Amino acid sequence: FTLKTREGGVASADERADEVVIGVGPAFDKHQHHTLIDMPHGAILKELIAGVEEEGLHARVVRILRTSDVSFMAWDAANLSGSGIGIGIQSKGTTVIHQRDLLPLSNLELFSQAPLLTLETYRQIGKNAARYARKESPSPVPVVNDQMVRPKFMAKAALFHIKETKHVVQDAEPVTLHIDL
Amino acid sequence: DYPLATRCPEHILTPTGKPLTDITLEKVLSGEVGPQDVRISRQTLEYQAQIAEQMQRHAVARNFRRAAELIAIPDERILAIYNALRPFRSSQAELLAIADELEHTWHATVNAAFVRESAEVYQQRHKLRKGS
Amino acid sequence: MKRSKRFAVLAQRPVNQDGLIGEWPEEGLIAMDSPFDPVSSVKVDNGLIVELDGKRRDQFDMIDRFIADYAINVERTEQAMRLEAVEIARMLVDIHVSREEIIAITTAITPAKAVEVMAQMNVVEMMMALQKMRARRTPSNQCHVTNLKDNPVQIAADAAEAGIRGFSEQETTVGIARYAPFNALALLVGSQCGRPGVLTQCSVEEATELELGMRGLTSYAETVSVYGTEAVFTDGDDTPWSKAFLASAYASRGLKMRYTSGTGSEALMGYSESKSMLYLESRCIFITKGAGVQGLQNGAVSCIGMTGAVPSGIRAVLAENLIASMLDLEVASANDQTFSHSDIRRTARTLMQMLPGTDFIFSGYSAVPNYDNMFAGSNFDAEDFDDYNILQRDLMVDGGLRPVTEAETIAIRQKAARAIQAVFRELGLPPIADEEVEAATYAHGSNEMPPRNVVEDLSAVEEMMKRNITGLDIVGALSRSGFEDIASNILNMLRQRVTGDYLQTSAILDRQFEVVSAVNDINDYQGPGTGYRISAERWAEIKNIPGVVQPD
Ligand code: B12
Ligand SMILES: [K+]
Repeated sequence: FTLKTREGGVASADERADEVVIGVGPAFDKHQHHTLIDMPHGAILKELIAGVEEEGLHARVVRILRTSDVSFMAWDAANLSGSGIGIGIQSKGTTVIHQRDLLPLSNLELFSQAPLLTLETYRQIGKNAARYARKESPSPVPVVNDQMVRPKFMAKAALFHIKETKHVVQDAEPVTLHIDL
Repeated sequence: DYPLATRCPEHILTPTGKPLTDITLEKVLSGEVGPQDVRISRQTLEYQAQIAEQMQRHAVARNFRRAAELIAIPDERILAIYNALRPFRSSQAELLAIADELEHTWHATVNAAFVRESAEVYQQRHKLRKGS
Repeated sequence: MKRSKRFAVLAQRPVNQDGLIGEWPEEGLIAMDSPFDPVSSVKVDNGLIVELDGKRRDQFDMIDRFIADYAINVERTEQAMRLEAVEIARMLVDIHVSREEIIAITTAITPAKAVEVMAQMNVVEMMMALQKMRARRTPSNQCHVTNLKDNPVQIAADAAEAGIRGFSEQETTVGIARYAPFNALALLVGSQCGRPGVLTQCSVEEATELELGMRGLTSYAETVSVYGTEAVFTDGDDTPWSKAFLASAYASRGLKMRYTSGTGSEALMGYSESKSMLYLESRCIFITKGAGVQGLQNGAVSCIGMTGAVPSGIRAVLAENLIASMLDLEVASANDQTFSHSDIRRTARTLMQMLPGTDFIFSGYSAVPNYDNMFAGSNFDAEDFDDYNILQRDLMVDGGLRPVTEAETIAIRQKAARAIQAVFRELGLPPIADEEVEAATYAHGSNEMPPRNVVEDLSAVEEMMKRNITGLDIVGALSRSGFEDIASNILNMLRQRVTGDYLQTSAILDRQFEVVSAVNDINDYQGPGTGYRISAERWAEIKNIPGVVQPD
């Protein structure tokens, strides 16, 4: 079973308490399909959603077109999530759990070193995000760090961002994404 | 002469009026000196302003004088004005109202023109809040 | 067939892991003189630059307009810009021309001119020039204090050991945003334990950091970012006006701070306007000047992986350091981020600034193993300390650090480990068990640190920020805990905000909390026979490393 993405016009802010919005980059699962370490967007997107449901909440996928900055991406997710808790993810893998009312460049959780994320982590990311939506205080996902990731991937990360940033649409509204298995 | 500390610090005052020589460990313990005291007076900033321009570093002296006009403004109001200057947070009328507050309520003459200039620039370069 | 073993061995070489790439100007992937960089030029009408580097005021962007009206001496530009780029490069290296003379000229040129001047120099010339344009006469150093677990016990400890090693500036940051207050706190407590007078920062989100400072939890801020293109500035969530107001905000509170920029930021964020990294960085350093900010942190910094990937990228890093200096700004010259798997390669990158010396050779030397470096690793970390000392002794070059005995450090790490422990008691924060103070004293990194209840900590942090805790509250907790000493030291740090002396260019503090900046310690290099020269005392310290055997 392969999880693919489906377009859906225009996503609207909601007030459905039991939801966590996950906003993906302009190119996520469309113009790009793998991360910096060649991990399919589908299996990731599958893990996030499964993490949310696992906690009882619903998870609605959307696509942020107005920006390629995961921070803003995640911030849009949150200020669109009836629970006020959203998640942003770039095609190269960078992910963040935001809250509608923190500042844009701040967050609840951050995964700044894409190449070190595993499907497991993407799953725990989904659980914690939902536990926040239920006004809980989940012990954050243990941060990981490798001093040679930048030397190995920084240049590459840049290129991926160049490709996904080409699909940014000035002022465009976020599009709803349907989950086809 | 510089540093101002060493040379006659009996006349170095916090904005509250307390002398630098009062900021003692005991007075902080005795509750006398408080958080609102450990700060810089516009007199002190005007001094460094001079020291800098005499070092040909006028640009920094201008900043210091710009900073002097902001000493009275509450900490939470500084954060608000800063956040409001950030991209897309404000409309032209809202920045211009802040310029009005700055000029007439705080007499921060140079900070008021600074904001009126940002207003104009955000207008030309489309950095004002989304739409309305 | 068969392959060469010679080539198999090389293929396995660490350096071959580094991400290198060919130049791609269209997307700003080139270190210098991109075919799209503008030609230097300027024009003034009635006291207003009406043309700047090929662009008429009509097409100025926020950055242009800001530099044109704040960063350039409008009166002398016309004439200054009449000098050939090469001619300025020559003065930069001329032992007969003085620092102040070139300053009068460079503060009157443009971003394109500055870059064009660098194009005329090899690294030796840039190093030569650098040792003269540096603001403060005595080179200093800044380190990083962090750990995978944002663990306060280990931060305080490390900060003490870093201070006794010599750093005058210490920087921390966090894996989990909400931990900042705690980290700033331990860094503050720890820093005064090792060497009183140590300045400290906590690099986080702009508005959050300004607040931490306002609460007396930090003594300075450096990562107040600035960028070379509008598009990037926006994604950075700032504008030259908001960032300039922020700068005055810090000063208005008596807080020292500097901007941060660096080659490669714009390209990595996707909007280079198909300009070269150095040109864009050039604009950044002029924004820094124009804003009135006294210092600048540059030299690729966090994006060293970018500028390092392309040709002449390291020479570029040095060049951006020099442009900042010749522009008369304090310069914390990076050397703080990982970029290579090779010791050979990373050493040459640092030597560029170590040998000549800058206000802060490293603006982020990791005072802890890199696996603990929350800035994704530094160019040099704690496991390099013995080497760095031997280099200074090898070349008679003060690197800004001294050797230390295991005993001195164990003791200093214990005092700070206990000091912070006491602070947590008095403030009613999640207890710091003795086993923790124990671990942190003989520990290398967070691998020797027993876990903590994050949830508990974060929760407490929130509580503390509600209670409105201040540095003064920390002073007290220390007095009532027996550490009158550290308490008075923290108090003296806060006092700095009253005199405003440590706001001057390149300002730092000594053991007596006395300022030492480009004002009362002017650099005056004019060729052999002048400028800085390690003092007899300092040389003896550098040479006398533990373990050096007496020949007899
Ligand atoms: C390189 C770097 C930068 C660069 C590149 C940014 C970019 N958007 O491309 C620059 C200097 C421009 C930058 C800026 C900022 N950064 Co930074 N950055 C890093 C660093 C040293 C390495 C990351 C890396 O190279 N990963 C490897 C590659 C291959 O993985 P990647 O997933 O593709 O990495 C991406 C993310 O890390 C992302 N990113 C970088 N910074 C930030 C900050 C936030 C809040 C978010 C959501 C994402 C993000 O940029 C990389 C793009 O390639 C990390 C340290 C760390 N522990 O990871 C700090 C770090 C992530 N940055 C941090 C901060 C706070 C910021 C700023 C908000 C600071 C400010 N004064 O405004 C800004 C603006 C953020 C923005 N709009 O992106 C903090 C985050 C703390 C937290 N919230 O938990 C860190 C941990 C420490 C620090 N202060 O230096 N940063
Ligand atoms: K730094």
